[PDB]
Amino acid sequence: IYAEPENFLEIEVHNPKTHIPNGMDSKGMFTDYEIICRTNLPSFHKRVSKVRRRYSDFEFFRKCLIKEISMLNHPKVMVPHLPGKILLSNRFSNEVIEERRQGLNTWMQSVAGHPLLQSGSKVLVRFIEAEKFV
Repeated sequence: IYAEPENFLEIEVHNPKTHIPNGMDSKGMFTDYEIICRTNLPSFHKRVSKVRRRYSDFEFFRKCLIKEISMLNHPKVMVPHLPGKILLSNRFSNEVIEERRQGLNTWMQSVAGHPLLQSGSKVLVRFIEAEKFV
């Protein structure tokens, strides 16, 4: 049992999976991604967290993050926009899920790697740790 003297946070978005909600027909068909994170920062409640999130979850999370940022008196810090909305069709194709995944991975590492967010953002911890975000 050795604790890393330095604070750290490693995060990745991968392992995409497409689901059939009622298991019978395409109604509500959707793709979610797994966010895996390892950290020792005082804001977090466990070392390793593994959760799954939908793109709209990320979209919802971004609104929350941006608003929280404003309430913590940091009117000059900015959150990069997410990869982007996509047309229903190709939306479930391989190449599309892959590019969006890479986009989400990059976006997440950038957001979670920000000093101010790591120490003061409650929303960031919740997005990374809760079973369901909503």
